Amino acid sequence: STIEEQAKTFLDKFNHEAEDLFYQSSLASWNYNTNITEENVQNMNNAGDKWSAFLKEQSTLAQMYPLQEIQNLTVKLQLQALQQNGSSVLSEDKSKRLNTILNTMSTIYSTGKVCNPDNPQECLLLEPGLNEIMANSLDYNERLWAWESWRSEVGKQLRPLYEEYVVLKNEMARANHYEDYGDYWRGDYEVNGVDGYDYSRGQLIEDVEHTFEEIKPLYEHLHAYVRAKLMNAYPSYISPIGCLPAHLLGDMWGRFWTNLYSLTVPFGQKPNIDVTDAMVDQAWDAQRIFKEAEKFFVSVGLPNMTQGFWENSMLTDPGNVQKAVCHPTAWDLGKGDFRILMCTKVTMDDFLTAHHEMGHIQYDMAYAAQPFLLRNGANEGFHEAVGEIMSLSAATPKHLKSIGLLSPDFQEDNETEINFLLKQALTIVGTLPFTYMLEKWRWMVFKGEIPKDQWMKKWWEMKREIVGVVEPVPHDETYCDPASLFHVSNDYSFIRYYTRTLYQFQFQEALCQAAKHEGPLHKCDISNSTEAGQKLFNMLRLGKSEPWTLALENVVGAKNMNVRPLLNYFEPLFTWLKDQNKNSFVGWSTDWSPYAD
Amino acid sequence: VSGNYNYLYRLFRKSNLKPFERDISTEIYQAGNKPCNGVAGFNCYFPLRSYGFRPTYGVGHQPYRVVVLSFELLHAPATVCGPKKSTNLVKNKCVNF
Ligand SMILES: *[C@@H]1O[C@H](CO)[C@@H](O[C@@H]2O[C@H](CO)[C@@H](O)[C@H](O)[C@H]2NC(C)=O)[C@H](O)[C@H]1NC(C)=O
Ligand SMILES: *[C@@H]1O[C@H](CO)[C@@H](O[C@@H]2O[C@H](CO)[C@@H](O)[C@H](O)[C@H]2NC(C)=O)[C@H](O)[C@H]1NC(C)=O
Ligand SMILES: *[C@@H]1O[C@H](CO)[C@@H](O[C@@H]2O[C@H](CO)[C@@H](O)[C@H](O)[C@H]2NC(C)=O)[C@H](O)[C@H]1NC(C)=O
Ligand SMILES: *[C@@H]1O[C@H](CO)[C@@H](O[C@@H]2O[C@H](CO)[C@@H](O)[C@H](O)[C@H]2NC(C)=O)[C@H](O)[C@H]1NC(C)=O
Ligand SMILES: *[C@@H]1O[C@H](CO)[C@@H](O[C@@H]2O[C@H](CO)[C@@H](O)[C@H](O)[C@H]2NC(C)=O)[C@H](O)[C@H]1NC(C)=O
Ligand SMILES: *[C@@H]1O[C@H](CO)[C@@H](O)[C@H](O)[C@H]1NC(C)=O
Repeated sequence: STIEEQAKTFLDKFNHEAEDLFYQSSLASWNYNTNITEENVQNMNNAGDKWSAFLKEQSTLAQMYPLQEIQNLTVKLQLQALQQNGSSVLSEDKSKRLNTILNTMSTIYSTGKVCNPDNPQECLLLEPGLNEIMANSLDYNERLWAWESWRSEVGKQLRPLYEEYVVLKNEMARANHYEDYGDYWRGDYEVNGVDGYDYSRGQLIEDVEHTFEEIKPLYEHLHAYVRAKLMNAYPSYISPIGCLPAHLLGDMWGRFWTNLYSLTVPFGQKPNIDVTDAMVDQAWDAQRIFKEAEKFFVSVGLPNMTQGFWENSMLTDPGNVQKAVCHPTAWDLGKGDFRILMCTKVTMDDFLTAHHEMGHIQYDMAYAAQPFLLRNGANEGFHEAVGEIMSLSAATPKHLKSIGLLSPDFQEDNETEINFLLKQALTIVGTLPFTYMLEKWRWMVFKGEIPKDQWMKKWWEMKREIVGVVEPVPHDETYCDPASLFHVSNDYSFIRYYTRTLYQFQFQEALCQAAKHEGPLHKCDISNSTEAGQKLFNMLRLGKSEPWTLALENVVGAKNMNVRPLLNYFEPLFTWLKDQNKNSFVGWSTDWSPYAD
Repeated sequence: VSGNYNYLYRLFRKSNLKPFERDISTEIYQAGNKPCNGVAGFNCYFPLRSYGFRPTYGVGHQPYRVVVLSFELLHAPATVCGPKKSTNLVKNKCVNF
């Protein structure tokens, strides 16, 4: 009864019950996901309902213990995570209104239908075909149509709903001593009073705007190259001092330039590394690939699979007609019962996805000792970060020719290396300007700086200034372009895909500087080492029990995200791009327009 | 499967036990300062929970069975001892018996 002994003794009970219930819920869910029937939806909805009701009751009960009389750090962190009101601080009818606006937004996004002006009877959804038209077509007219349509029919309906959504979320967040909603998102990177490891909610914006400054020397050259290359497929449509038209990037919103590899390959007659026929000519099943992944993981010094994962998991899609959503996922039903749900085919891409998923499996195996409320990554970003380095280290030619899938006399050269590096940088450094731009735009519109009659003009001037792309058609203020992105119209945070891109290469360099590697970083492997495994595992097992700025400094040695490893990873590509642009004009002028000529 | 809620295990008590002692009470715990009067809720917790076992658990959570033996010689001089066995008997030979 030491004013705190009450917190501990509460916490225990909670712990137990929580864990148990959660498990019930989760088994239920895995079920429905692996065997789609009509009754299983009911078997899982009530389990989720009971879990949610229990958690909200415990949250309403935890309030009775003040948060300044606690002295131990871990119990304070657990209470601070549980004591969160979340929603339901609003007026009751406004809560239902918020649920309605959210669900209506999600539905209007999901079931969008756009139809041709030449044939309005049968037409296209978003997922089947629209992405294919925007990715694989090659005529300017069809791309411009597919681009303007989706923003003229799904951008116009969403604005009068997003307007109310903003103010409702702001009034929600403003009851928990917060000043807007964006702060309620940045609050994930917050650390209070640990004598030096503190990280104020504000300094996240400072880091982001301070690390985006060092990327531009590389992004500018990449933009110049991609532009001078796109000036071949569509002759006399781009200006050599202008920006790019949004409907030429490779998808609906311009998030990944990966589909531009067909037009901008450096050496179009030297094929890259690809183990796809060598696999099937060796009769590899879904079992063999996972055995290879586990062998690689155990080679570095991590434990085996739990021997309950080989009988329960579903590695190959069920033969008969058994509807199960084929989207890879790593389940941690808790209680040490880990599973992997994915419809593996015999392709090297699935061979890399297996590694990327067993990464999450290992990361979940590590921290299974912490209290139940601390079973996550250090923040939202570390999870996929620690996941992706396995795929980045398993795709190098060394690890391939050491497993029996490449001819021993396969000799790699600098041409194939530049090819691979551009294929990588079309995805890694390509999405960063878009990500930072969209997140800054959302923070701005939430804090109230941008008046609600200047949304689209500000968004497009930002697309002109930062990322270097220009709209093809004018858009007045009956539109809303950002509401046409999945992570926006569904109330999903969108800054993790910018911190992950940095944490990735920081982890890569920090780790395989212990494997005593000597060459460029893009050939670096973490196999056969034991110091690397220990350095990684001394962070994998913390969970949330320590501030993330300590989880970093125990791996790389710094107390923040630094972009230098990224540039050090791309240095060869940068040396090449500095030569292939001796005659073009780097950068872009925000005056050019595709219609004002 | 579905949970076998028979086996309980106490996780609230005033002070730790004594060796070889046994406690089976079901008096509602009291952590706060206000007496409970035998009603669960705020700072009045039931003292017994149950292991919910299922076949799809990992090692370290599946039910193990434990037995322990303990000897003590209060003073007995000829109690239960170990056993013995065979060794072919012969006759008409000088032998060590
Ligand atoms: C997928 O779920 C369905 C819905 O229950 C299962 O179908 C029945 O499941 C019960 C459960 O024991 C069986 O007794 C019936 O014989 C099943 N009937 C049919 C027509 O399937 C189905 O078995 C589940 N699939 C798997 C692989 O377990
Ligand atoms: C209160 O904080 C202390 C340390 O500040 C925690 O002590 C650790 O407890 C764990 C198990 O709970 C042990 O494995 C560690 O060895 C302990 N650390 C030290 C330095 O002895 C203590 O657990 C915290 N209280 C609670 C309820 O978690
Ligand atoms: C969470 O919401 C509650 C309202 O439901 C806020 O108000 C506190 O509510 C608790 C119990 O419901 C009271 O004991 C407090 O006196 C209330 N006022 C406070 C704590 O200032 C509560 O403030 C909200 N949580 C936070 C962290 O602000
Ligand atoms: C890949 O490596 C080869 C050999 O190391 C390079 O070939 C030489 O490149 C320099 C660079 O200007 C030229 O001056 C030489 O004339 C090249 N050698 C021959 C025999 O012609 C090649 O350039 C490298 N690839 C790239 C893209 O630079
Ligand atoms: C690095 O790891 C690989 C993976 O096991 C080890 O590969 C073995 O290498 C020896 C000799 O090079 C071969 O005889 C074995 O057949 C290989 N094993 C397999 C499964 O292919 C390699 O030994 C490790 N490196 C060192 C220095 O021990
Ligand atoms: C992992 O499993 C293999 C089975 O092939 C076994 O030989 C090895 O000893 C196991 N290692 C550990 C650490 O459990």
